[PDB]
Amino acid sequence: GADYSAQWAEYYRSVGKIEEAEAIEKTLKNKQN
Amino acid sequence: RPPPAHHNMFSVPPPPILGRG
Repeated sequence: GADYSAQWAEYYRSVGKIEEAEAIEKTLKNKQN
Repeated sequence: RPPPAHHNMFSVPPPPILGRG
């Protein structure tokens, strides 16, 4: 349980790693409690 | 199949931005 990749990706999406920010979005899938 | 290859670096670093409206 940790749905932060959204607001966390928003960072990398404009902090110097958008392409990598897309990787963060993958953490959003984190739904294993 | 594609075997990854890289270091680790993504825990909980302080946030850079914070939007605005």
